[PDB]
Amino acid sequence: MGLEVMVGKKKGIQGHYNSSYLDSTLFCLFSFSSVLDTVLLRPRSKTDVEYYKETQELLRTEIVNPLRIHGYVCATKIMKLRRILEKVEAASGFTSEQKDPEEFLNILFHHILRVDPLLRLRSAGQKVQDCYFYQIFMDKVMVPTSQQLLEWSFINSDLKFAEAPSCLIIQMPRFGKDFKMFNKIFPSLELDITDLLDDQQMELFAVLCIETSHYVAFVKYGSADSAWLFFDSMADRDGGQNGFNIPQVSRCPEVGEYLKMTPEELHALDPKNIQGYARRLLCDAYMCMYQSPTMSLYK
Amino acid sequence: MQIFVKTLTGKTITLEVEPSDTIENVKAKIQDKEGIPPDQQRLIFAGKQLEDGRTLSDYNIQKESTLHLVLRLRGGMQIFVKTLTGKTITLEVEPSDTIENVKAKIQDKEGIPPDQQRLIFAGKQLEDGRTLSDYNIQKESTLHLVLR
Repeated sequence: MGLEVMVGKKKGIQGHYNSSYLDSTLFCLFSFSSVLDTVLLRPRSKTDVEYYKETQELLRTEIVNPLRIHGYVCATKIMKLRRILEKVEAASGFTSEQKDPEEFLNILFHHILRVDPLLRLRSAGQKVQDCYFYQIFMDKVMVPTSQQLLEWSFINSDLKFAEAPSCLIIQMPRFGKDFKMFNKIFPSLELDITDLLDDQQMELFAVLCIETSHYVAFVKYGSADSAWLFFDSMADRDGGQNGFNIPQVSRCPEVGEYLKMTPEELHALDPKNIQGYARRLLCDAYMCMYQSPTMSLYK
Repeated sequence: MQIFVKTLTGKTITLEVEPSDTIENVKAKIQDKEGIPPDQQRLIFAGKQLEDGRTLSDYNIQKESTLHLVLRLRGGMQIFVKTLTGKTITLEVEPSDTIENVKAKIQDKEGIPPDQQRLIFAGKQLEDGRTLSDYNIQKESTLHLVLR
């Protein structure tokens, strides 16, 4: 096991038939982070629902372990997951259609595994609502940090964290395929949630991106500024009908360099002058994912 | 009673509704009002995504309440356009994209003008006014690009 097993052509989760929403979110969530590892480990309890075990076993044993030891997962295994998904929610295109990661997270975490809600929020002084991720919503600076968006979205609905989340997935402010509130967003490397708690820090570990119809992923695999990878479950294709896709994972240290710059410096930079894969991280963010700090060394 | 539904795009949409109506119901009104299909709609109140089977009552939504609307952002694939030398370029598209605007995406990515682009699929040359869906391209697929 090692970084270099993860990197290359024919690495990551092989996409197949509109699967990129699923491939990329699983890659974000499990390629390097362990924030949700327990979800793959909690024993079946009597309150668990029908496919609990088959699903857990599939994720751990045929998806995540191979991803982590071999650097690669065949589309057949994802397709097995998608069928289970479709059996839990029929006629919702889980085996063939473009979907939202939100849809995927909710069926998987809420219905099948029965993950305790990741976020507990109180529209302040009211009582708590449960969710798995947070939607930035607010009224239209040109390049905001995700720190600002979270603060602004919280103030806009008078919200607070009921308790400190371990895994905070934040959805960027977009309205369909055709509208982005912001042309570029600065994904804060660290989030300070102190002034948003009822009663401190979190570290960026992934960004799930999409320009209009294909999801890809950026992942932070170490504390170093340059320790970023990019994953496309459909980087290349072989064949025609019975053709198959070739996923790719690539080092993208430039991301680290652009995130040493300020929002206003990035704002002045034309997206066509942004190098490597960094353009997509800065312009196409869909979800930013934060965890209880494990990679960092406090100083 | 009246409620307000604010889009992320800045438009506020006002709706006549009753305290016990379902989230399904509200969505249908929004469709009729703005043409957004209900399966794309995500309604939020107080940071809480509102579930289809429950009522306004159930989320304590009342007189003059404002809701947030955001749209699902579906995705999954990328088509491939290959040259004969074996070089590949990828594009994000919908089934409903015209061949014209697929070429326009190629003009935007690489330099090439659409007048000089011959796009081929299943041995057939692709005509500008048709869509990808006309040619049964419904997921990641391979087109050939030949130059004129």
